[PDB]
Amino acid sequence: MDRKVAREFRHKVDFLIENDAEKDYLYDVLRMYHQTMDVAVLVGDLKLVINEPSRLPLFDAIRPLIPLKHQVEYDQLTPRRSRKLKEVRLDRLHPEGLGLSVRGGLEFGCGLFISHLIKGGQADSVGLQVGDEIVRINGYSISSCTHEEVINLIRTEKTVSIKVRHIGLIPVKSSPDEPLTWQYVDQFVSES
Amino acid sequence: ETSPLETFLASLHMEDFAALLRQEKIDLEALMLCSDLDLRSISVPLGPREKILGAVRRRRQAMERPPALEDTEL
Repeated sequence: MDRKVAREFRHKVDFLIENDAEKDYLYDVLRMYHQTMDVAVLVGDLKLVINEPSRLPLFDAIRPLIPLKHQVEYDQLTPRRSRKLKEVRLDRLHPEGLGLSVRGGLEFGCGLFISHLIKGGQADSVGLQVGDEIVRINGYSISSCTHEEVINLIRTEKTVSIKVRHIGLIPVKSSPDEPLTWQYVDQFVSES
Repeated sequence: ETSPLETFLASLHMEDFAALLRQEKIDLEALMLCSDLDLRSISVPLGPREKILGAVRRRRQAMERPPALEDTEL
């Protein structure tokens, strides 16, 4: 079985990672994990290559490689994702607002992400999360929208419906000349 | 599921102009290149014409000179 598992895993690695040095690092940290069985260190080391949304399926690809006794902890330490979309209905005329912050848009080359949550607020109460990507506002696709257009679209009606996909990463660009990078929720929240 | 033009016009409270624009074979890519005269010629009134044109300009400036990523509090 281990030549079949290796074959299927290798196909997933080649598809999601272009660079050979990044592949070599990936296989090396997995080799180290097999020796030490330190799952926390593994997930921490994996983050160096799993550094953008398109690379997150690697966590799914790696999970079968993880022995049964560590799969619960592995799931806890990795972002919880699902291809099923979550829909919520929010009231803009609420005295305390929506209770969330939002960053991103087409001009940044990234989607729209919830970056802050007010604990006990309206967004929080409906189960929205820091790291959620907004994929739909009032029924509309926002893949071709700038930041301002999305904000204006949210403010069109007295109420707003948001469809959400949990990613667990936040886009970062501290100046107009900086490249777009990604931070895991825990880092972004701690540094804010 | 919705077109770039449909969402663009929806953010401007101008959904009702989507029928006219699609009829004149104008998608968002084409609209970005529309002058005041172009929209005048297809019977777009002054108020709506200036709203569209302003939004095109803001879109172009954001795409060409994107700032730092910042959070909008809602």
